Amino acid sequence: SAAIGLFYGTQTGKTESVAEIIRDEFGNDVVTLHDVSQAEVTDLNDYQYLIIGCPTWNIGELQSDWEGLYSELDDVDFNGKLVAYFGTGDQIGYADNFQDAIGILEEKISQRGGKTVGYWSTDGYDFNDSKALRNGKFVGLALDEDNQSDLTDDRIKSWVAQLKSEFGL
Ligand SMILES: Cc1cc2nc3c(=O)[nH]c(=O)nc-3n(C[C@H](O)[C@H](O)[C@H](O)COP(=O)(O)O)c2cc1C
Ligand SMILES: [Mg+2]
Ligand SMILES: [Mg+2]
Repeated sequence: SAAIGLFYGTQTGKTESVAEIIRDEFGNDVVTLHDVSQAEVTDLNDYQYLIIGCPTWNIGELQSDWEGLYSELDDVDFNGKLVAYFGTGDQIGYADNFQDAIGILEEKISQRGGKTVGYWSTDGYDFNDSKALRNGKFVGLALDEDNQSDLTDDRIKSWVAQLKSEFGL
């Protein structure tokens, strides 16, 4: 297996596009993409480094495929894993629930032993509240393809360099 498993869900394809750009930055032989619409929770056993990608849907909820797999996360352990998070979301239209999904996923995975890496500054976002907040930072990379698509590539580039260092790769 590759070093990093990137498990993403997507409804309108935006988080998947972001997943592909992250894979391109790390390299094809470093990151393997797993669409959680077809993944089994035991797939997570194949990796000591994880990237969890999830947009927030209506409203403050996990993307439907990730919602489906969320209950099964208790059937697997994350001891010794390093885990990063990214999501797409809409900070203008959903300012009270911006990036809730990655907050919800990290809460669970860290409770099951996964150590979170890749915290991200809230600088440059306009929102009211988020379940991804952790001591004034986002729990992971927050992208906004609806309102800030022109910032996405630079954000990913900066985050992956940061992440590579935190993973120790
Ligand atoms: C009706 C609906 C509800 C949404 N709710 C939220 C939300 O609660 N929080 C958020 O950050 N974004 C919300 N969004 C924005 C989406 O998360 C955003 O468009 C994202 O890029 C979609 O990712 P995907 O294409 O991978 O499914 C919502 C979008 C729609 C249309
Ligand atoms: Mg397997
Ligand atoms: Mg449970």
